[PDB]
Parts: sequence; structure tokens; C-alpha cells
Amino acid sequence: QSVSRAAITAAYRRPETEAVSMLLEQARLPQPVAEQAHKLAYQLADKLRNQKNASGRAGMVQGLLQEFSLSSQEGVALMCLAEALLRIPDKATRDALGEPLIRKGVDMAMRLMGEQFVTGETIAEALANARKLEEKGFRYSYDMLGEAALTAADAQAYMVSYQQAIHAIGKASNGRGIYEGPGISIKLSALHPRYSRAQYDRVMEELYPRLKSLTLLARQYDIGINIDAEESDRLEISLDLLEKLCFEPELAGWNGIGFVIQAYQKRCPLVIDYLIDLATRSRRRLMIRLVKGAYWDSEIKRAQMDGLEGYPVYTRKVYTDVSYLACAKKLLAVPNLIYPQFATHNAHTLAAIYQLAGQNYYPGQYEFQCLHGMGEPLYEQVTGKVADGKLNRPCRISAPVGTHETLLAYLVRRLLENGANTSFVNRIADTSLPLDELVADPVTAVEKLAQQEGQTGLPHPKIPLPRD
Amino acid sequence: QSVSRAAITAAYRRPETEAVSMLLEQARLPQPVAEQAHKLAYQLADKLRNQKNASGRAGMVQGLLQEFSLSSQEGVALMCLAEALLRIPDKATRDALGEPLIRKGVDMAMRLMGEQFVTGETIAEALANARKLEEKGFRYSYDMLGEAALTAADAQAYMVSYQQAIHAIGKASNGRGIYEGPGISIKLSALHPRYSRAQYDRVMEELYPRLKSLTLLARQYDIGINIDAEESDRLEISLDLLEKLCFEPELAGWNGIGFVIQAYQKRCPLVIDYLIDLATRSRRRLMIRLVKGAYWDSEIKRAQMDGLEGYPVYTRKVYTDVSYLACAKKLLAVPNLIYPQFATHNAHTLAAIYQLAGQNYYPGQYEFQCLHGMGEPLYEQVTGKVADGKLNRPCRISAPVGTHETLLAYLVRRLLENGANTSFVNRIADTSLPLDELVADPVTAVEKLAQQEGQTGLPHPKIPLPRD
Ligand SMILES: Cc1cc2nc3c(=O)[nH]c(=O)nc-3n(C[C@H](O)[C@H](O)[C@H](O)COP(=O)(O)OP(=O)(O)OCC3O[C@@H](n4cnc5c(N)ncnc54)[C@H](O)[C@@H]3O)c2cc1C
Ligand SMILES: Cc1cc2nc3c(=O)[nH]c(=O)nc-3n(C[C@H](O)[C@H](O)[C@H](O)COP(=O)(O)OP(=O)(O)OCC3O[C@@H](n4cnc5c(N)ncnc54)[C@H](O)[C@@H]3O)c2cc1C
Ligand SMILES: O=C(O)[C@@H]1C[C@@H](O)CN1
Ligand SMILES: O=C(O)[C@@H]1C[C@@H](O)CN1
Repeated sequence: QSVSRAAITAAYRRPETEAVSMLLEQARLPQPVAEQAHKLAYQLADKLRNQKNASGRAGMVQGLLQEFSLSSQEGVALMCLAEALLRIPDKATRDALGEPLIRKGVDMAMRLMGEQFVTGETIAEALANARKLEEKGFRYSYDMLGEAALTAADAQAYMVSYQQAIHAIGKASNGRGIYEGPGISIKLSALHPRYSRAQYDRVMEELYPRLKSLTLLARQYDIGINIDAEESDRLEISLDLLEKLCFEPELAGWNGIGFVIQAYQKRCPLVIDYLIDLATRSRRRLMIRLVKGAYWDSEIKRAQMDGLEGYPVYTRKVYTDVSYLACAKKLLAVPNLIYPQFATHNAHTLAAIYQLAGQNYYPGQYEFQCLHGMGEPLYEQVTGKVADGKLNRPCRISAPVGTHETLLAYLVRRLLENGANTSFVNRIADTSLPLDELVADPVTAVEKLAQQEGQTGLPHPKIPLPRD
Repeated sequence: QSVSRAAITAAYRRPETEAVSMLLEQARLPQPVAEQAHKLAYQLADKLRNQKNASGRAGMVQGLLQEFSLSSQEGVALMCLAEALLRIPDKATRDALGEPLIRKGVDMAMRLMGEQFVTGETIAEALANARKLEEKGFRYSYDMLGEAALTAADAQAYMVSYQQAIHAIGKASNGRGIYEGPGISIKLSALHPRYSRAQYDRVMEELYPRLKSLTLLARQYDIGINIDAEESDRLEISLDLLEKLCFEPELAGWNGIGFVIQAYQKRCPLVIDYLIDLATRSRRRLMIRLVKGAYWDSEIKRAQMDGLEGYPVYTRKVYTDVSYLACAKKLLAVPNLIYPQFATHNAHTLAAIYQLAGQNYYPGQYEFQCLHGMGEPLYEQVTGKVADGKLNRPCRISAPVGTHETLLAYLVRRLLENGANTSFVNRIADTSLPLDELVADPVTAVEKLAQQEGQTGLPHPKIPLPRD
């Protein structure tokens, strides 16, 4: 392997104490920057939590819950009485006074919960809904739902769906280009049957020509085409595919190839070193989506079953946060080689990147990204005019496109993401968690754990090594 | 009295059968127009009811509620099971498996429920919030809360608050003018102590100079100034004040004087005849807000206590709807004399006015109006570009300004309006009421009642004449 590819391989499952300790100083925000990040994060989070005065109203209730020492079901009774009294029109009057059921249930629960996350049933419908936010400075990436093709027929249908989508998105883009215009994202697992266990030779013979074909088509329309990151044991083959793609003569001088990297992997910073070298060698600017990672629960389960030396992902959420910040700095350092796209719904992460990107933002420096149904509220504070009290930073919304028949896997990942006690979007909804705790700096949090536990980067107490 | 003033007086409490029968043909929409009104009303109402697919989702539930014959608490249990199952990360695993308390309570209930209806605590705060919707084509009228001044000191404080508000609104308007720019609305009951029983001479000596002063100030800034309509026994004195105001030399050639008329009053069409004559004589275009009326519950109570010959308002809601349509046609007929401002949250009423206004709309022909916290959803379909799927008709939002100390009366009127089974905004939320019933034409509804009951315009069966 090349020097950079070899380094990736060696970092695959390196001990967490080692991995985290190495990231810490790369992730640490300079005192000035950290303060500004905190203030901005606090502000974003406060505005989000207090949208319709939710907190102000809460304070009003408790202010009476004590003046009468009433229970929850008590204060409510009083409000009910007060409401009835306020409905008296005249003040004087007021004053004076089998398995199919289970299978169907899961299917329906999936669809009801999934609606919030899906932009459209078809690409035409999705694209029709774009103007509203695009006119506000938002951008879109269309995510054709459906993954892990099991059969040759399945993969072919996905291929056809991508091609049609590119034509549609490309026509809608109308030459807006890879930055301001919409793009598409693809899953390699959709393009090859049984990708999960597919061998190198067959992937190169069969998947690659499909990847190349879609990419050439995207280039014809000048839209971004992003390669999604999936399970960790497919990282290596995805890099091999990316490597080959970047050297296609027909793509020379075109910077629309995108690639996701997952900060929850120990390999992430090493993947970045490789990508930097690849952009240099292939003479392009890569569009890189930095995400934390959507498959954590499965990654942990998988590793515990394979009984290997360790995990390919961190076991404490705060370590993934630290990894993201360290990786963000690396990406921001090389604007000639990478267009960083910072996917996050986390107010601290957003504010940290905003400060790390430095003075003198220009549109092509970077963008934020979010998932439809999750990020719009946060980014409505971010994308738009400074005069309107926004940050004037672009956000690209990932917009799922598909019917109920393709929704399951995506929906499950969203449930895990939204339901996890560790998730920012879960904690922001816990009004008992103080804002300062919510937007706490991850590097400092890691150092606090280190002082308490006796060393930096210990694994989660409840997630022992697979061999234990 | 003049011919027009005399006609108003004679119509004060005319029998409902007579009043309604007289309105019917003036209100009747030409077959073509009625159909277009129905289609548009249905569309507006459907989009409002189905915002986040509320109905589509409802249909999905019942589709299973029968396939298993499950109770409400039953289907819910299944969804709960399905949700837990969908939280299993790996599919294989899933598959295999005293009076102060009362006074305080009323105060707090008032404030919690009132927030949705109040734009700002102060005029500066209110004005700061205007750009968002103004940029979308909305307009504002600021409603300084506080009415029915009891003391001289009270009225003076209201007067000062209005003056300060005009300066603020006028500065914010910045010469946008009476149509495109914000205006203010005032209550005569705020400007004179014990207005409810005030005599003509004292009102002319004391209230009028205040009204004149505010109006001259509004003219200096070229903003609209609207006289609110209050209880029915103050209609006459309000007309006397308006009459005098319209002939002030300093207001000559200025068309910013506004006046509300209430369609629920039997006098409404006669007031319009008077206003038409007044605009002609005083050589101005009057800004007229046609509203249905906010004091119905109190009007009925008042009449039943005074034991008079009849009611000054209709006793069936559908009659008020008919009155509004008849009155709207009268206003639209005289664009040189009146700028009609159609206040309503009712999709049928809106659609009917839209069609009645005819072909070749121009911005200065008319506007719609709504209350903050009630009308924005409906009018988001209306104000804005045709290309964006809107109707391109302006709506002016009435924006209450004030603290909790001035909120009570306004809030109570909003509770009655929102809570009434007869209110459009209440019925649209009743998903068991078919859309077609919701947007049913009021003239046809009245004719249906007439055929069933044996004559047109009978009073509400539950609201006998006061002397009964
Ligand atoms: C536009 C877009 C494209 C995306 N593409 C991909 C993609 O191709 N592949 C993909 O994998 N994800 C992808 N993601 C999504 C992504 O990974 C999740 O949305 C993300 O991890 C949420 O991070 P956050 O900063 O919003 O929330 P945060 O609440 O701050 O962090 C959330 C998360 O931390 C991690 N985590 C949770 N618990 C632990 C733990 N105990 N130990 C270590 N880490 C933990 C997870 O990665 C997790 O999702 C994409 C997201 C967006 C917005
Ligand atoms: C910008 C603005 C300014 C306003 N200014 C004033 C004002 O100065 N004075 C004022 O009085 N109102 C004023 N109103 C408000 C107003 O009168 C109510 O908002 C209104 O009546 C609601 O009508 P609607 O078409 O939205 O609802 P709809 O549901 O179609 O009709 C509602 C109503 O019909 C009436 N009604 C209810 N029951 C009966 C019945 N049994 N018999 C007869 N009629 C019945 C009422 O007038 C009532 O509010 C204003 C409203 C707005 C938007
Ligand atoms: O599948 C997922 O969970 C993420 C989100 C999308 O952008 C696609 N990759
Ligand atoms: O007081 C009311 O109820 C109405 C609404 C405002 O426009 C003022 N008049």
C-alpha cells in the first residue's frame, strides 16, 4: 500500500486511549475561538429551545407551582378552571361568579414516523419542493432511498433510478454548478448485489463501470455526485473505487466528485491524509462530507460478534465529537484540495466549525449540511442574510426520495439517531439539561473524564472489548 | 337626520326574517362565481387541514383499525410495539424476535393563552418583527391593547401610548404610504373615560380633539389610522366623530382615515350607504374594514337584559355570513370612494371576496386582513407570488401590542371566537366535518333553512326575542 493507505489500515481498530489521546490537541479550540464557539452555540441552542417561548412559559408555571405548592395534576386543574372562567363573555359576570398484524404494524409505524424525514416519493416531487428553501440560500442533495441490493435485478433498478434522478436534478440545476446547484448522493451498496461481502475483482468489474457512468453523467450536467459512507468494512473498497474514479480522463479538471467520511471511525483522520494526497495527485478539489456516522449501534454489535481486537468506532459519543473537530481542522487547512461540507445538527459542532473556518469566509470555502426533517430549524438561524440575523453560511439539505418500499433502513437509522440519550437532538429536547451542558466543549469534557478516571480516552464503561 | 343616517337608525333592531330576506339576493353569488368560490375555498381549506398530511395519515390508521378491528387504545398499543421493534438496529435480530389562587390562576391562564395572539409587549418590539412577513407581501396594522378607559388618567395614558406608537410606526413606514406601509388602529373607548355611557357633548368636547390630533399626526407620517368598532350602542357616536373628522381642512385630499364596520349588525348595509355618501361629500377614499364582529356573546346578553324589541345583531351565524357577502359587494362597487379591507379567517369568505372583486385586480383595489395568531396559515396561501402558488393578494395583519396588564378583554374575545362551534377556525379543526360542509355557501344554507322551517331568516331556535 501507499504510505497514506497503509496508515489507514494500521489505524483500523487502534485502542481508544491511544486514538483519543492523539486527537485531543488537534481538536482543541484556541481559548479565544472556544469562547466564541460557546457563545454562538449557546445562542443557537437557546433560540431553538425557546422558539415559541417554551422556556419562558415553563418559568411562569413553576412560579405558581410554588406559590400554592400544587402538584402537576393540580396546577393543570387550576388552569382548566381559569380557562372556563375566561370563557365567560362579560367580566362583571365572571367576577361575581397473528404475526401479519405485527408485520403490518411495523410497516405502518415505519411510514407514519418516516414522513417527517422524506422529501418526496419521486425525484420530480422532491425537486418541485426545492424552491422555497433554495430561494433562502439553502441547497439540496437528493438521496435516492434503497440500499443493500440483494439481487442483480435490484442493483439494476437502483442504477436506473440514479440515472433518471441525475437527468432530473441536472435539468433542474440548469448550470447552477456543483456548489450553488443541487446534487445527488449514491450508495455503493445499491449498485452491486450483496455488496456487504463482495470481492474486489467483481466490484471493479461490475460496480465500478456503474459508478463511472453515473459520475460522467453528473459531470455532463455539472452537478455534485456524492459517494455515501456505509458500514466500516466497506471503507477500503470504497477508497479503491474513489481512487480509480478520480483518474478518469473524462473527469479531468472537474471538481464535482464527493465522498463522505465518518468521524466516529478511528481511521477518519488517516482517510483525510489519503484524500489530501489523492486530490493532489489527481489534480482536483474533492467535495468531502464530514459526518459523525449513522451506523454506530450496528458497528458495536458487529465487532462484538466478530470478537476482534477492538472496535473500528469510538465507544463514547464525546470521542466522536472530538474526532469530528480534529478532522474539521484538517479539512479546512487545504481549501485548494478539499471543499469541506460539514454535516451536523449539533449547535456546538456547527459553532465550532464556524469559528475554525476563520475570518474572511467566501461561499466556496465550505458549507454546512443537514438531514431533511432534522436540521431545518437550526439552519434557519444560519443560512440567510446577516441583516436578517442569520450567519450567511450555506447549508445543503440531504433530501430522501422514495416510497415506503425503500424507507426502512434509513428510517431505523433516524430513529436511533433521534432516540439516543447521547444525541444533541435528543438532549436539546430535555429541558432539564442546562444549555451550558448541552453545548459543552467535547475536548474539555474528555479532559474531565480523564482526570476522574485516571487516563485519557478510556472506553465506555458499559462497552468492554469484544474479547471480554 | 340625513336620509342615510335616518335609514341606519330605522334598521337598528329590525326583525331577522326581514333583515335576512333583504340581504339574500344582494349576497347571492352568480352561479359561475359561486362555483369558483367553492373550488378555491375547498382548496384553501384542504391545504390548511392537510398541512403535514394530517388527513392522509388519518386515512392510514383507519385502514388498519378495520383490518384488525382494534379499538383506539388498541391500535396505539400496536404502534408502540412497532416503534420498539423499529428501534432494534439490525433487521435480522428484529425479524428473529383561596380566591387569590383563583385570581392568580385566571391571570396566568390569560397570559399563557394570550401569547399566540400578541405580536409584542411594546411597539418597538412589534415593529422589529415586521420585516419577515412584510418582505413576503404582508402588511401590518398595530393594535395598541387597552380599552374602556375608566378614569381620566387611564384615557390620557392611552392617548400618550397612541401618539408614541404613531411616531414609531410612522418612522418605520418611512413614506411607504397608507396602502403598502403599516398603520395603526385605535379604540374610541380608550380615548374617553367611561365611553360606554358618555354623552354626545362631552365626547365632542373631549374625545374628538384627541381623535383629530392622532389623525393629523398619522397624516404627517402618511400612515393609515383605523377607528375600531366596539359595542353596538357606540356605533352612532362613532359615526358622528367620523363625520366631523372627514371635514378637517388639514386632512383634505388625504385618504388614510379608516373605519371598521361589523357585518353582524342589522345596520351594516345602511352604514355603508352612509359611508359612501360621506366619502362623496368629504371628497376622499375611506379605508373601510369589513369584519363580522367580535362582541356577539355580549351583544346577545346586553339585549336580553335591556328587554328591547329585538337584537341589533343576527342570532344565526350563517346570517352574519350572508350579511358580510352582501356588504362586500356594496363596498367593491365604489372603488373611487372606498378601499375595502376584508377581515376574515374563513376560507369561503376569502374565496368569495376574491371572486366578487372581479377580473383585473390592482393592488389598490382591496386587501384582506387577519388577526395575528389566527390568519397567517390561511394567508400564506394567499399573499405572495402566483409563481409560488399564491393568489398575489395583500393581507394586513392586525398586531396587538401590549403587556399582560392590557390583554384581558382582547384575549377573552379571541377565546370566544376560537372556541365557538360555529367558528370557521373551530370547524376546520373538526376533521369529522367534511370540507364541503365547512365551505358551504351561506346563501344556499339560508335557503335550506328556509325550506325546512317555513320562512326565511327565522331567529336561532335557542335565542328567543328578549321579551320572551
Ligand atoms: C447531509 C448528510 C449526509 C450524511 N451522510 C452520511 C453517510 O453517508 N454515512 C453515515 O454514516 N452518516 C451520514 N450522515 C449522518 C450522520 O452520520 C448522522 O446524522 C450524525 O452522526 C449526526 O451527528 P450530529 O453532529 O448531528 O449529532 P450529535 O448528537 O452531536 O452526534 C451524533 C452521533 O455520535 C455518534 N455516537 C453516538 N453514540 C456514540 C458512542 N457511544 N460512541 C461513539 N460515537 C457515538 C454517532 O455517529 C451519532 O450519530 C449524513 C448526515 C447528513 C446531514
Ligand atoms: C384586522 C381585523 C380587525 C378587526 N377589527 C374588529 C373590530 O374593530 N371590531 C370587531 O367587532 N371585530 C373586529 N375584527 C374581528 C372580527 O370581528 C372577528 O375576527 C370575526 O368576526 C371573525 O370572522 P371570520 O370570517 O374570521 O370567522 P367566521 O367563523 O366565518 O365568523 C365568525 C363570527 O360570526 C359571528 N357569529 C358567531 N355566532 C353568531 C350567531 N349565532 N349569530 C350571528 N353571528 C354570529 C361573529 O361575528 C363571529 O366572530 C377584526 C378582525 C380583524 C382580522
Ligand atoms: O443513510 C444515511 O443515514 C445517511 C444520510 C443520508 O445523507 C445518506 N447517508
Ligand atoms: O378588538 C378586537 O377584537 C378587534 C381585533 C382588533 O383588530 C381590534 N378589534
